[PDB]
Amino acid sequence: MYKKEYVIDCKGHLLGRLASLIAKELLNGQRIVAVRCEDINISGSLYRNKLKYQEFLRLRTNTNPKKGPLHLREPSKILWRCVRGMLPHKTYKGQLALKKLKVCVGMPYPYDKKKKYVLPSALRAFRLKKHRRYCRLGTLSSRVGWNYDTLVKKNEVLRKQVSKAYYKKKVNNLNEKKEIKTEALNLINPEQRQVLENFGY
Amino acid sequence: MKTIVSTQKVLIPEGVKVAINARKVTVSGKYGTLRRSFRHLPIDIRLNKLKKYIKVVMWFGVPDSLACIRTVCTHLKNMFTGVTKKFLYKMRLVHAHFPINSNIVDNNTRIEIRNYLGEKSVRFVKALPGVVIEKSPNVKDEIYVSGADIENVSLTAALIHQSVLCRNKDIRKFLDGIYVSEVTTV
Amino acid sequence: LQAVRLYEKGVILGYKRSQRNQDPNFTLISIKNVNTKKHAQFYVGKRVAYVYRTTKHHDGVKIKCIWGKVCRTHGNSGVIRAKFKTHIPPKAFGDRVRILMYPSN
Amino acid sequence: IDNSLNTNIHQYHIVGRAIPTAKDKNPNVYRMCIFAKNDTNAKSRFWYFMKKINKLKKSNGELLACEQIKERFPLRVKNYGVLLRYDSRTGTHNMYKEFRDTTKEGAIAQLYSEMAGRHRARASSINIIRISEISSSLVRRPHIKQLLKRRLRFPALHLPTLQKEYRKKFASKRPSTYRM
Amino acid sequence: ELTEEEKLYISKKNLLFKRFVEPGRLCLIEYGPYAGKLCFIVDIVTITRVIVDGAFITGVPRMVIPLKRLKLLKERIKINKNCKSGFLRKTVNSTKVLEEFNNSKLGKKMIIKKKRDEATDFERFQVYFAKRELKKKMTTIKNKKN
RNA sequence: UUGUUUUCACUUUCUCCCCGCACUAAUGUGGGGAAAACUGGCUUUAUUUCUUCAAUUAUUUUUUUUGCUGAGGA
RNA sequence: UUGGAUAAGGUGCCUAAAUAUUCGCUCAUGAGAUCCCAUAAAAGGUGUUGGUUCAUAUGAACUAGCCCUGAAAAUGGAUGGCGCUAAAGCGGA
Ligand SMILES: [Mg+2]
Ligand SMILES: [Mg+2]
Ligand SMILES: [Mg+2]
Ligand SMILES: [Mg+2]
Ligand SMILES: [Mg+2]
Ligand SMILES: [Mg+2]
Ligand SMILES: [Mg+2]
Ligand SMILES: [Mg+2]
Repeated sequence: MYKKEYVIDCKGHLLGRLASLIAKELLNGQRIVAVRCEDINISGSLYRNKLKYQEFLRLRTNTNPKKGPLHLREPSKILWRCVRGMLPHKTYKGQLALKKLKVCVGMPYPYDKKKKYVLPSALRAFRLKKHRRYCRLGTLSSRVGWNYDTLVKKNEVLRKQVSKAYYKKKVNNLNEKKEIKTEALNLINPEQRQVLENFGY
Repeated sequence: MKTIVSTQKVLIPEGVKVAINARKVTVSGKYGTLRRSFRHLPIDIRLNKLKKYIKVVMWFGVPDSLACIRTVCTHLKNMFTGVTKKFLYKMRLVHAHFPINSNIVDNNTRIEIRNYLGEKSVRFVKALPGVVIEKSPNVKDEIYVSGADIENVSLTAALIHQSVLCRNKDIRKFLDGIYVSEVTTV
Repeated sequence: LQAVRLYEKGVILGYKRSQRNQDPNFTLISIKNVNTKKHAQFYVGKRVAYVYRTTKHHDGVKIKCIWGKVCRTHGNSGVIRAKFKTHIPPKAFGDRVRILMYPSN
Repeated sequence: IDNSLNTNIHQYHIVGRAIPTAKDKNPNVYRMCIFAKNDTNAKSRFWYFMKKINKLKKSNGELLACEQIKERFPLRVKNYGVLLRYDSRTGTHNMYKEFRDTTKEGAIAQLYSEMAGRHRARASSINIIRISEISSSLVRRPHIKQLLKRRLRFPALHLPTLQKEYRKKFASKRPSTYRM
Repeated sequence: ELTEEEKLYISKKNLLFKRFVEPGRLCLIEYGPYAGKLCFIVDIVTITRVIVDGAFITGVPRMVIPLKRLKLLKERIKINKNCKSGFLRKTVNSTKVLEEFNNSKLGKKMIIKKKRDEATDFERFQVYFAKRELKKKMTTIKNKKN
């Protein structure tokens, strides 16, 4: 929490545990950018979560539904609203904190070339026994009328190809640098070579 | 309670090629290739190529989990049977007053049904991938559905039987329909 | 290159409180690399500086400080309670402070 | 040495009798062995059982010894068989159970946890009869037979348990549960 | 007997689960007061409890430990039925296993980190000076290559 | 109702033999039978910085780093 | 008024303090979440976990923990909210 901005990819995290760890970072003061929100997991069967969303959809202001609960079915807005329900968003400071979060589906330009981190205390692999049931947020949002699941995958394929080429070039550069390093050790005063040898550099 | 180890052994026949990597299985043989995955249940299976006998082993387990070992073993045995001897399902179409008119099109898929209880309409089913439909060479009212995969052929045979279910009459008296009569191999 | 650091970084959290009560005599501070109670006790006597900016000049300059001290830990995770000469304004709860190292041992 | 792994159960040896009177001046002497948290609780249970089984109330008795029996081979592994009696919501029952441990009270601690977990039985409704050591050829339960084969081996399949300091909340590569 | 064919064949089946629990496993300790030390399994009590003993070489006594506080390592010593501390010390001394762990990928990094943590001010500056010297040779060989 | 007194079980080994001849989850295994005292246990020394000398209680003596306060004026 | 240390209750976020440790149980196509306190029964289950008897290692009977059926109302709604299943649920340490 001592950085200008952190970037988190949410592929493989459970919704509640991730949303709880983001809210305290926001309250303490930290910008957060969350990407790949369509790959978030929840800890029930897909049908059991579709029923819960159907319960959410049928509560509305009787006299005028323009007001009242607004049902947002993109995956990124779902996490946005789940975090909003863990902040004191009706004061001033708690509204300031809510504005320091940005959410995306996919991985647009500025962040496709930045470093992404993960939160191990929210990863499904470490938190859910292997004989339990779970669903994916993209499938659920499609089942309630989102309509953009396919295009995101189509774009992710291209992004991954470009990243693969970049990684190839990076590995070549690293090997070329390792050779230059190993040559230059022979051309230094011996005592500097011992002091580098002793401390494992 | 928990049990430390439990194992079962399944032999490989003579004319079969096998491969297992991450609980993903492929088998090959005279009549084609079959693919199947098992990445939803905790097992580490061991394949001995020089000998036969894939082996399935499970560490600490409970009665509800231990019941899935024999299931996997039987699925493996069935797909071994599939590639050396295709599965066969025989079906008899039985009528009382109106004879049933069958018709196979499209390279031995897509059976067509006419005159079921004399109704002037046409009913279709279309076989699952890998399954071929044909009528018997010996007897009048037999259809053969067959080939290489027990699940696909048995479910095609089931799709045919439920094609001609009888509506709101007494079904202990109106017995017309198409029924599975024998299960064997080719 | 220039302007050496010679201090450890920190963020000022709220006051010492419960649910629904305030007690603004002490303030809670978080230290950058400290996340156990045993390690937080290492800093238990150091001097704290909170430096901020204004818009007018006050004595020829546009910067002023409020001095404080590290008094104790706050329980199991490396947070501390600090006592300042004047109470910290609540419009500062995400800002920076300098955990100095002057009173050396 | 590690106070996060200790249980608070010890064993005691208590001896008692009644105050001698003009009608009775060589009264019987009684002994018991009790598992408790401290010696005061053990004396409490001793007088409870004296009153219930014999006609001895504390206020006209007298205590003679409290000794706290210790364990002779605290690092060898034994097999233990326990006899119980506990009250359910709709009756009173009695059972036999078996444990594996290195100390008798190390097994009594397990027994209390198992009886809370499996049956929701509180410590106040449980009476313990006859802890004893049993040989390995007279074991009756299937989950003890598992552990006494010729050559015991198995892989370790737990998730890691790290120190609080290296439990960094915001990581740079997603870890693995395999660990071979 | 078994021919060479079967023989190497036994030595070619890389099993999924290596590193079993048994008398002689190494088990760097990960949680608790004795965290960051080495030890040995000498007996197993239940599924979850294990008796552990690092001989008088390491600073751990013979004691009981929950199994979830351990990390099994590659090295195992073939020790006997119900060994005690005295014979275990002799066996670990004669087999020379501790210092062949120190040559692995993880022992080297543990030792190097400990070395770095004990450095003084002058030693830190010496490391900085050596790196600054090395950078010049880097950047002159580079400019020669292109 | 207690103190003696007898009977038979209790140890595993990377050793040997027979049967299944590779059958195991295992760089081994299932059934049957032997050997030894390496390992484990017990005696007599003469020893404690190779190593250990613990834990709880009773009774005593110190120690590192630091927060807050300075009433009175004989 | 200034310091210190608690009670009753709490320690995933709202919200100051444990995503603490160490044992068991539970999967719910209407789970559950503790004085007062804000409802549920008789009768059933070849769900799963322990236990007690009678019968050459298979049958039968019985018993009690969590879960399920019995279980229908009027504006849109309430374990306080989010949510939570390697619990942030229930019984202990
Ligand atoms: Mg307010
Ligand atoms: Mg209020
Ligand atoms: Mg001899
Ligand atoms: Mg006060
Ligand atoms: Mg609670
Ligand atoms: Mg908090
Ligand atoms: Mg029955
Ligand atoms: Mg709570």
